[PDB]
Amino acid sequence: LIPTVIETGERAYDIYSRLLKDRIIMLGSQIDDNVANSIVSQLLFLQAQDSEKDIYLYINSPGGSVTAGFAIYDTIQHIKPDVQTICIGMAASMGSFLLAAGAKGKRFALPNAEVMIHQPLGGAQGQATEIEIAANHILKTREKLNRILSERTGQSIEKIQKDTDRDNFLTAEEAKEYGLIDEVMVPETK
Amino acid sequence: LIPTVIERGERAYDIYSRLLKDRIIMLGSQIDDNVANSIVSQLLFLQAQDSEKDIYLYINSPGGSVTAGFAIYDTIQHIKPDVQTICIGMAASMGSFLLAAGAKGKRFALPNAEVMIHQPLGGAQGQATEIEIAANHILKTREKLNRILSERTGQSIEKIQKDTDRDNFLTAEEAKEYGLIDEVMVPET
Amino acid sequence: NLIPTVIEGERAYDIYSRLLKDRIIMLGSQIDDNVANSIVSQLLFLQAQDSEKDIYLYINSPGGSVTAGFAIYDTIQHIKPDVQTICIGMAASMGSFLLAAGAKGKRFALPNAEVMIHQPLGGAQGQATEIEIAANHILKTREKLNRILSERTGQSIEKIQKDTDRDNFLTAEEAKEYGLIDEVMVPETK
Amino acid sequence: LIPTVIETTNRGERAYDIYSRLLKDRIIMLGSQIDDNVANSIVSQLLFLQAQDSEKDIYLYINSPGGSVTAGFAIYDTIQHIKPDVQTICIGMAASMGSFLLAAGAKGKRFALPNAEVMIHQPLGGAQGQATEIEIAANHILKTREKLNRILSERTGQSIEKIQKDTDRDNFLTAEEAKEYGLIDEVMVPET
Amino acid sequence: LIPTVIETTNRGERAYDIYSRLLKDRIIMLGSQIDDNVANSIVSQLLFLQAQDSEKDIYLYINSPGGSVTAGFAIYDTIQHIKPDVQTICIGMAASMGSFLLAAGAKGKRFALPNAEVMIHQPLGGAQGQATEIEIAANHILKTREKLNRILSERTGQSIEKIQKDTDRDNFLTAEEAKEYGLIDEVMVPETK
Amino acid sequence: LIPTVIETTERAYDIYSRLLKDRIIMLGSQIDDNVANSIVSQLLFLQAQDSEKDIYLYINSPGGSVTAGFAIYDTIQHIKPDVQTICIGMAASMGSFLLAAGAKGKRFALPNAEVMIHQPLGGAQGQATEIEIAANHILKTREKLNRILSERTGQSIEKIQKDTDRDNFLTAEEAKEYGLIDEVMVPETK
Amino acid sequence: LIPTVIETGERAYDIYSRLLKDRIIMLGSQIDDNVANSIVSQLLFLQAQDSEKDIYLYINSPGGSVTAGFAIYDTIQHIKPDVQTICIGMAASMGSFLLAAGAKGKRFALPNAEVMIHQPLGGAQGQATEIEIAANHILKTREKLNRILSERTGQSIEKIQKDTDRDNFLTAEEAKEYGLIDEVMVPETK
Amino acid sequence: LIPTVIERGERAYDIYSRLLKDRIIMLGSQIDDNVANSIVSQLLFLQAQDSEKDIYLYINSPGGSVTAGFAIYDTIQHIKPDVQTICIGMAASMGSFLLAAGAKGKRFALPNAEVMIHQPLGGAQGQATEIEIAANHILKTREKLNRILSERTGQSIEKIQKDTDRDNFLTAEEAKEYGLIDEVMVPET
Amino acid sequence: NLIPTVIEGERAYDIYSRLLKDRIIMLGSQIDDNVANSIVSQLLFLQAQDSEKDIYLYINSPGGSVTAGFAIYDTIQHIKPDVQTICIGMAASMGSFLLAAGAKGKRFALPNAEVMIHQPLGGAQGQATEIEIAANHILKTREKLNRILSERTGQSIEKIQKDTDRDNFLTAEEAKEYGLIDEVMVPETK
Ligand SMILES: CCOC[C@H]1CC2=C(CN1Cc1cccc(F)c1)C(=O)N(Cc1ccc(Cl)cc1)C1=NCCN12
Ligand SMILES: CCOC[C@H]1CC2=C(CN1Cc1cccc(F)c1)C(=O)N(Cc1ccc(Cl)cc1)C1=NCCN12
Ligand SMILES: CCOC[C@H]1CC2=C(CN1Cc1cccc(F)c1)C(=O)N(Cc1ccc(Cl)cc1)C1=NCCN12
Ligand SMILES: CCOC[C@H]1CC2=C(CN1Cc1cccc(F)c1)C(=O)N(Cc1ccc(Cl)cc1)C1=NCCN12
Ligand SMILES: CCOC[C@H]1CC2=C(CN1Cc1cccc(F)c1)C(=O)N(Cc1ccc(Cl)cc1)C1=NCCN12
Ligand SMILES: CCOC[C@H]1CC2=C(CN1Cc1cccc(F)c1)C(=O)N(Cc1ccc(Cl)cc1)C1=NCCN12
Ligand SMILES: CCOC[C@H]1CC2=C(CN1Cc1cccc(F)c1)C(=O)N(Cc1ccc(Cl)cc1)C1=NCCN12
Ligand SMILES: CCOC[C@H]1CC2=C(CN1Cc1cccc(F)c1)C(=O)N(Cc1ccc(Cl)cc1)C1=NCCN12
Repeated sequence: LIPTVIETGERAYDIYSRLLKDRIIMLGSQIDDNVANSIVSQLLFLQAQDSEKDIYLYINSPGGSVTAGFAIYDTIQHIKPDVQTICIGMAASMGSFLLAAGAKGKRFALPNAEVMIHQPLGGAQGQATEIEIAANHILKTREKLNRILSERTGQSIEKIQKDTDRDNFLTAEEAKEYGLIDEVMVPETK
Repeated sequence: LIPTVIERGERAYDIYSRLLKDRIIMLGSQIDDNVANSIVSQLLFLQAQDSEKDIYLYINSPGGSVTAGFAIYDTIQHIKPDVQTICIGMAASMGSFLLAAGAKGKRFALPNAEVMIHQPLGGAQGQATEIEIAANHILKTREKLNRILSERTGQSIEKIQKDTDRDNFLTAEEAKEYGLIDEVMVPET
Repeated sequence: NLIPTVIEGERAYDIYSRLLKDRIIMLGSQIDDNVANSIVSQLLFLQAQDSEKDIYLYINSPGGSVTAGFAIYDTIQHIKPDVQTICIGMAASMGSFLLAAGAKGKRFALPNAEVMIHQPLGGAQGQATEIEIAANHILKTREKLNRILSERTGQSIEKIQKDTDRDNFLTAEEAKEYGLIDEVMVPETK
Repeated sequence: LIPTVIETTNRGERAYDIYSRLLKDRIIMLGSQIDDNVANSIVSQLLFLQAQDSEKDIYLYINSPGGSVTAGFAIYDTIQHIKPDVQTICIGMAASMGSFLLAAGAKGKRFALPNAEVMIHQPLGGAQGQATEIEIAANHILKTREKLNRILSERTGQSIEKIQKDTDRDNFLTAEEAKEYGLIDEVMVPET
Repeated sequence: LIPTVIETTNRGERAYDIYSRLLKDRIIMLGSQIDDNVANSIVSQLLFLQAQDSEKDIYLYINSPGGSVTAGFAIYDTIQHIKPDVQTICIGMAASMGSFLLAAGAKGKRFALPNAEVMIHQPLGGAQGQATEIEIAANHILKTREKLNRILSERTGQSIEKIQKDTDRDNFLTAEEAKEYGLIDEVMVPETK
Repeated sequence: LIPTVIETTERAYDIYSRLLKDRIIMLGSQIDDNVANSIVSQLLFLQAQDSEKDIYLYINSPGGSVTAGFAIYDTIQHIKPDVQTICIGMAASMGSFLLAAGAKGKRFALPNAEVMIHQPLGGAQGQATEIEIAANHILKTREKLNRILSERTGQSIEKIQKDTDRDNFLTAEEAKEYGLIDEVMVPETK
Repeated sequence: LIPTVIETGERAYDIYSRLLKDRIIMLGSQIDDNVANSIVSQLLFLQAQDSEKDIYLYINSPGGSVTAGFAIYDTIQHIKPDVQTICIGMAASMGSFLLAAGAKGKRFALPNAEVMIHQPLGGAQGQATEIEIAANHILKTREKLNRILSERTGQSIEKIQKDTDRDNFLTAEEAKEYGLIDEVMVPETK
Repeated sequence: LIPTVIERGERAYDIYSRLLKDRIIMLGSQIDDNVANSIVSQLLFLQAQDSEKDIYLYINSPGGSVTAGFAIYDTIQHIKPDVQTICIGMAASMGSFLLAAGAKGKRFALPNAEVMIHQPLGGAQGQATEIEIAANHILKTREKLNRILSERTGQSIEKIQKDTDRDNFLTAEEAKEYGLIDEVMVPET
Repeated sequence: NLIPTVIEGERAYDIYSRLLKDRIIMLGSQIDDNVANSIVSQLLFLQAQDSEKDIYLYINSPGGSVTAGFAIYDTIQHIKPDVQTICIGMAASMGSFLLAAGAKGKRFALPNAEVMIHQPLGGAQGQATEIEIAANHILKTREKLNRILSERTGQSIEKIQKDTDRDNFLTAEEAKEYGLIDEVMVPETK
């Protein structure tokens, strides 16, 4: 149950609204349209409060809708502030795509976090012409995902295509070697 | 239930076994593997009884599996006897494909029978590459069906593709003009 | 149901197979492809036994599939023997259509039988153009039915269209006055 | 469930199920809810028995809660059409269209066992849709009741007015009461 | 849960739910399937914003698969009725009445993010019952498509014949393709990010 | 889902409570008893605040219960203020009945709005006399609705009966021509 | 419905028992244990009637259980008679594996028949040790299937592994080029 | 329902927000992503309030998702304050993994609390190669968990593997001897 | 349920929160982890308010999870304040165990309350060794419960084992005679 937080009671908020106060956005669920619209609004709200201060996007999500993921992706690239990303626990599907889309040099993963990449999933039923339409669409969607992943990791599109043909699980250090993140966040002091 | 008929001498058969004794095969249900396997067996059995007498295929079917329909189609083309076809009631999907596959000049429809043609149906769920494999296969299947329909009707492949893009209902008279059947069977005496 | 068995020589038959020996065919259920295919076969079998003796079609049926009914209809008109019809209990939908398809002068109903006429039922779900295709098809079907009903009853096509717009229940006497049957079969005893 | 009876005959061992054995003695069992399948089978048996002998009586055993009105009329009209007298007897219970067919037997040959029950009521139905569709259904079911009440009046001797009151609600009658009403001619007293 | 935003100002701390904060900047979120409830809320928001200021632009964010055609026309007719220009932007996806409403924004102020997708198609429906009932439903859904195609032709500049052919089946367009087609006026590009 | 509006000069309202402050009532759902009871209460509250200022009824509804619709209709006719009506999106069944019940000259429709008229729907299960009771009640209700519709539109009762036998869809312009509305509201400026 | 066949009635059998009389076995369903046990018994019965006469195995099946398929495979290889195979309509999964296991030179397909090859499918749920057990088992099963397929087609195991990684659909002529069958059965005369 | 507590001055909190005011975090349910995200946020919020005061993590949980458990585990190791842990009632699966992850010398269990350890669970359905990918991943995950448990308890990897092969129930006293906790909290005054 | 609200100064609280102000905790439902965690928190909160004043635990509960009950049990024995217990209505399973866990001399029941004791319930489905593990665990659990019950009632462990073999219903007076409570709380009025 979402706990209520008391600052210094004096002032009270739910935990996630208190995070937003520090310019932290929680992407901690499956990505559907509602989740994306919320995150888009939060990003635009933070830019309006300060168009130069970094924003922090916490990712612990199995992914979800590709179009919903691109709503968030395009909003990240449109705003002025750097958006840092960190994988907490797990990032798969569009979750890991967004992790890789954080400001260059500010993409992180905790030491035991897991990153998964794969090709998109879909579906089609009906006449042959309708199956062809869905196939052409999902294949075009895969090409768009692979091109951007190639641009943000430094790997070739051919390697991205090969490495996502099947479910591919990466450790935090492996995600750094791959170019999906920049640093494995080490503990501060203790 | 399936009635029993007596008769020549006093013999009792179920009505459909009696039909087979006159070299008539009833394709009167949705086409699945079990239906196709039975019809293939009946066709081969009739050819073994007499390799020169015509065979008669009665079609009142909404169609079904494409591969099951081709099992029947290939057996018709393989055996020596002519296989006559007649649409009674309705012939759709592979049912109308098999109606058009009868012996040239021996494909019929009763006056108020209906013929429907359309493109094949299918599905696909999974990774983008699995969707592509499923789409490529169903498109090849549609192309295979359309080529034969072009040969059997005399229409161009372009017209077959356009006319099967959506559900197309044809009257018996329209089916003859289209080339799916040769004659509308008219009431005798 | 528990269909009783009758014994006669040396022949035991279920009650319905015994009927066929007298050239009587029972149309006593909803009309589907299975029922139509069996009745078409029975009609052809009876003609092969004797191409001149009348056949008798008993009808106690709510109707059913239009194409299944036409399989029977066309087989009736194709074969040489006269096919008499009689409504027992109720004839609705394609059941009353087939009742009216008997050899003229040999269509009957029992005094308390009911006949119902009405327009065909159908459905359509999908794109606008798919709905239009299904509508044009079921309208063409209704015209085909009304055309034939007009020929076999003597009513104008416009009258048939009007009387079948809604469910229309007819007594045996009214079915005769309407032209659906030729005579109400009355008891020749008390 | 249904036992088989075997009898040494002229042409050798012959086997019947108990219900087919009853039919060989011109006994027809109406012992279930009346649907189209039950009515069509009973219509076929009545015509078969008349073809075997057009003057010998037929015996219709009734233990049924009733059912479809049109199915019941298929049996009713077949009874009135054939030449042989059709006797009726209620065993256990005859309700709805069951008691209608019980009263439809040959005059003087309508019976009920001493503890059998007879029930009469008005027809049941349903209707869902536009107002004009409900009107069509209401007119039809009301016509059906008038038809049923008229024949019941002819079969029992009671006026149409009394039939309307006595069938407005479920009305249970004893065997003696049924005889009294005219639905049956005599209550069958124990054979010796 | 819809998060709450705190605005530290020259007087202190103010709290709104995130969407009420969007409305304060004259931004309306069309981010779900379009049913009657969604349309009635958006119609109310458009009328409220015009009452607050009849000349400031309004911004309609669209990430929606579409839905009811009559619900979408409630929104369309309110956009055209009010005085302020209504800008539209496709975020993520605009399909069915979603892409129709995207094309209905003020001319020159219809946008899409670079990776957003636009889909156009013909309306969907159903019908079950008597033949004359099927005919009525078919006539109605076909008239609705003529209406949609007529307005879509006016908003895009394409002919009604081309729109009919291009919506016969599901048609997916990229942002640039939506601009070339005339459904949007500009692909909103990132300034250096 | 329902947004809250912040209005300068310290009040926060849900959007529908804000509409009521402008004497606007939203009939935007299927009409059941709860919907009617709330709308009746709103109408009485607005009259108590001001007995001469117009009230505005927004209609985007598929209709619903006839008695619930008449609860709204009778309250409209009872109160002193004029009740203007406008069809936005769609008005069918009791929805279109209430649209035509607005103050004469103040019944509107947006240009692309749809109006649907039809006869009432119902059901009946049981004894023959019970179905007769249900049928008599539905026909009475139809007459009532038709008679009022005739008075509100100027069309004869015979034409209303014919035009509502089946589902009848009308454009905004067709609704004006029929007399169900007075004006097609055209664009401010535009 | 399985029809009854009358020879010269005189003698009557169901259609499939009449086929068996000609040493024809129908593999026309999904392969489960019951189907395999039946076919094993039929093969042994035919060998007992004549240990030198060819046997004919008709295949129109989507496949099924791998162990059930190997029951049939091993019985084919154990008996003395040649077992001819023919793809009728479709053969996939173990169906196509059995098609390829027919006597060399007597493996056929009708011209429009389809052959599909793929890797085996399975499942596992539970502790990590149990998932490992199922994985090792299904991988071993794939190696056994690929080795035999390599022996009966002439292709290398590496090529079989590559070509079955995904669903692979072959035409009759393609199946012959691949080595899964020997001849495409052409029509005899007409 | 969650009770409301009053109190110092007159202040009202729900009982769990009152716990957080004393730097106590309740891990009292099955561990899914939503639970982990909330606990990660509470840990970071407490560190922002005071980076030197201990934090107290109450555990009464059957466990749940392994990745969600590691989200909590990594946040505990990342922040500066010591995070104390105590098992109340029961700690199983990732719940017992997190109990063992507390600050050295500050991992507790009430006397009648239960600790269970076992290997991770999962599933897999599809082609042989998909089953292999799923098995390889869950085996790597089990190896990752076992390595940390070895470091946190002092037991060898061999013993951890044997002791988690099947469901293993431990008493509080047994959990201390095993090295999963440091002390059994005994009743005071 | 509709929990009423009481008002008092200036404080409005639901009836259960008002109870806590008097150091009364309500254990009035089946015992699950959620209920246990809340009661543990309440106990610690009350001790933090005053480590010397008695706490009062009302019990009207069918029991539930054994581990959840022990969370409460151990918290009761850990804190300094005495915890009084009283059975209201019924205390069964872990509910009667916790009733017996109150401070000696301060365990009560209302005159017509019922107490039930019995052995724990559990399950086990799978391999022989898995069933043995679950059996040994639930037997160890029963010994732990019987050991403590023996200490707090004064009965031998063997007597407890015998009396809990089956469901055992006790009156308030019998619960006192058994040692589960210390006194039957009688009315100090009429
Ligand atoms: C309808 C066309 O217009 C689009 C434009 C309008 C607009 C934007 C950004 N849009 C582009 C866009 C949209 C979605 C994602 C994205 F990456 C860019 C914006 O960022 N703000 C400032 C703000 C936002 C949220 C709050 Cl809560 C407070 C302040 C703004 N204020 C008035 C209009 N407007
Ligand atoms: C590898 C198997 O290829 C076998 C070939 C063998 C064969 C055929 C035809 N098969 C080819 C085939 C198969 C399917 C469809 C098709 F178009 C051609 C055949 O027709 N008969 C005669 C017969 C059949 C059924 C009965 Cl009931 C009685 C007699 C026959 N008797 C022994 C072997 N054999
Ligand atoms: C596919 C070509 O079909 C032509 C023709 C073949 C045929 C017919 C009738 N077909 C036309 C037809 C079909 C359906 C309905 C209809 F109104 C007319 C027929 O009636 N008989 C006699 C018979 C039939 C059933 C039995 Cl049980 C016993 C004897 C017959 N014997 C060999 C071929 N043949
Ligand atoms: C289609 C219109 O005409 C039907 C008519 C013809 C006929 C009758 C009586 N039908 C009238 C009828 C039908 C239904 C109910 C009813 F009350 C009367 C009949 O009774 N038999 C003798 C018989 C019947 C069943 C067997 Cl099992 C054996 C012998 C007969 N044999 C050939 C034609 N025919
Ligand atoms: C019933 C017939 O008339 C309706 C008319 C009346 C009206 C309108 C506009 N309606 C037309 C309309 C309706 C729906 C959509 C559309 F495109 C135009 C309006 O915009 N306002 C101002 C306002 C609105 C919302 C808020 Cl929250 C605050 C202020 C207003 N105030 C009193 C009446 N009225
Ligand atoms: C239990 C161990 O023994 C096995 C052996 C016994 C046996 C066989 C073959 N088994 C080997 C086997 C079994 C399954 C498949 C397979 F490839 C080989 C056999 O083929 N026949 C002849 C026969 C068979 C079926 C009929 Cl219907 C009539 C005659 C036989 N007769 C007695 C024992 N026996
Ligand atoms: C790419 C994002 O990496 C962000 C980094 C930023 C950050 C952290 C820690 N993140 C790393 C991280 C994330 C998840 C777990 C974990 F172990 C460490 C932080 O702890 N605080 C203080 C704070 C937090 C919650 C509240 Cl309620 C109030 C204050 C903070 N304030 C602004 C940015 N920021
Ligand atoms: C993980 C280490 O746990 C040790 C200790 C921490 C602690 C306790 C009790 N723990 C032990 C414990 C836990 C569960 C049950 C139990 F019987 C004893 C405590 O009682 N209080 C005071 C308090 C609590 C709740 C509120 Cl609402 C207000 C005040 C406290 N304040 C800071 C740390 N701490």
